[PDB]
Amino acid sequence: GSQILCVGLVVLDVISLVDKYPKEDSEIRCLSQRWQRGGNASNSCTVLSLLGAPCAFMGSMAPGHVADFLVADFRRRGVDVSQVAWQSKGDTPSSCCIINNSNGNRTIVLHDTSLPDVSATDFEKVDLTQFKWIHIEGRNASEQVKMLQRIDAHNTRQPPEQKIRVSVEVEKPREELFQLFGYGDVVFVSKDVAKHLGFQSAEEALRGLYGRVRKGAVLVCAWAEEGADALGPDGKLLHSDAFPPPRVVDTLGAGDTFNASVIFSLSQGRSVQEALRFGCQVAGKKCGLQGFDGIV
Amino acid sequence: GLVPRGSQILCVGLVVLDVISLVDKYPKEDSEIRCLSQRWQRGGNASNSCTVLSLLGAPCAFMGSMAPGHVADFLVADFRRRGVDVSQVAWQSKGDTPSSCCIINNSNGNRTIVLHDTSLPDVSATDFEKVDLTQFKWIHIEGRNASEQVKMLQRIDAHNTRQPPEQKIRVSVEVEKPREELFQLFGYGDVVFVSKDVAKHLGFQSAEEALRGLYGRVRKGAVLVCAWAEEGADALGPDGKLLHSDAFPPGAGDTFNASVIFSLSQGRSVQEALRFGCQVAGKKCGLQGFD
Ligand SMILES: CCc1nn(-c2ccccc2)c2cc(N3C[C@H]4CNC[C@H]4C3)ccc12
Repeated sequence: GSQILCVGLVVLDVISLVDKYPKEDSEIRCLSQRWQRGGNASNSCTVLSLLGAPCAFMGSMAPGHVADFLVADFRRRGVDVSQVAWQSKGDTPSSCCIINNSNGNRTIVLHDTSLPDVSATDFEKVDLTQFKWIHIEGRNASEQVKMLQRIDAHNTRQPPEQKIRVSVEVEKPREELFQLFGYGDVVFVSKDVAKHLGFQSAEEALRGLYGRVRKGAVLVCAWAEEGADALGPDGKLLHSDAFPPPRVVDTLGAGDTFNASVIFSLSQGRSVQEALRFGCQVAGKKCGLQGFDGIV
Repeated sequence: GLVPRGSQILCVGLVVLDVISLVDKYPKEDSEIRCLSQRWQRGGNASNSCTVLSLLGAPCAFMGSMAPGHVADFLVADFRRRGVDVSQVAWQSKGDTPSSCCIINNSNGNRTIVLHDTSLPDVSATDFEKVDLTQFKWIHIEGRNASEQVKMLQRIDAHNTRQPPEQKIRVSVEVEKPREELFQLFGYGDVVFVSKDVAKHLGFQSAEEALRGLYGRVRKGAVLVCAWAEEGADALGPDGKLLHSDAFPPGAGDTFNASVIFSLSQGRSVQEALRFGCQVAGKKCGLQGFD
């Protein structure tokens, strides 16, 4: 098993770069424009790829010129798309992204297109033998849990040296998702989810939510410019300072870059401290750049 | 393919891709939200007029700048969806094909606009030097880069000099932005459209004010035209008689300019053209798109 698989969304991001966020009802002129292959699982694949780890994306896509663009980009990055759950109903999602060039704040107006999510069925049709690691962007709970149990099963029939590592991201404050909290060896929970659950810091969210996780799991929580924290089975809290760049110019997919990096690091044998640290280092570098290119 | 001589109406100006999102409420900086709906539309003045002229049944051509890429590809396919001849486009090796982003608030109607970047070079007098003119009966110019467009109008003038009256090319000019550089364009064209927004900025409070105030700026023999929303539209020619037409309540300005051009190009009178202009732009306003 040599590849890392990420399961979630792909999206066409239509980006405008402005030097100040527009006031309601006003009209600004943008500095520059570009398109980008977005979506969480999609972004992660880009980062894993640029870091040298063979990987594969799996999510829904409607055939057309949009998809043509996205696939071209995938392949230009060496991301295996063979596992894509093609469709006929709905369109491929897109979004308008305003990025504030004076602090890299990014505002996203998303357009979901009814596109049916990957289902337990779809996943059942996948050859788990190719994959050292599988990461799942929490969207359709019920059905995703099903996929998770399938991987455990497969694991219960393997040497502890041939099991598939599983990470899970609960990014949205949404009750259906808290079941995911859940499975996997590594669980990512967003700052946004932690506040909405009443918590006002990472160590606090970490102490509050550790109870929900599979025995032996590592819970991970990033907190933007305050760094990231983690907490595992020994009860010892781990921390890493951020690596802010001098000028923050674009934070679109900062958290995806963080997630990808921590996975990469852990999948390469490194410790949780080290992975946490590396997570912060790559995310920091991305935020000082437009897009993904220059991080390596 | 073969365009028959003196058969087409040419429009020179901007094309742009508008991404249009309808939202519950204006988003706060650094949020992520779901729009109610989202739409990609071809926009720009010369671009919209072409669409209108096609639907009216005129052969017509667009001339503007684009850059190779997926935005142009959409723009080009949409141009063709509407029967527009796209073969005089000025392709550019530098810059971005214009793209604009518009947010419309469902619970208040307000429009927030992120306007396109400035990187793409406009069409130049030398770009335009390369065009063979015998194809066009009428040419219409969206005022943008004025000093360069004046050369283009001088070229058409030269062309016309050596031609029978019945193979002269009619010329119309459109000044929609309050930008001083544009006002020199008033001096060119058989027909000059001025927008309400420009008249007001010059301090005129009505079409009739605008027409009387600015007619001294047009070449001898020209007709000056100004549409004023629900107040209808006026026109003033060489004889000094103000012509008028009321609105017909149900890109309307573009639907209006294009409709007037069509009617005059079909040989109707200015009065009949104001009227026609008013009917169509009425119909457009109670419609979604140009369909
Ligand atoms: C620890 C990883 C990381 N560093 N920086 C980081 C970036 C710049 C300076 C310092 C740290 C982040 C910023 C993020 N975002 C999410 C929000 C959406 N836009 C504004 C917020 C920033 C997310 C993760 C990280």
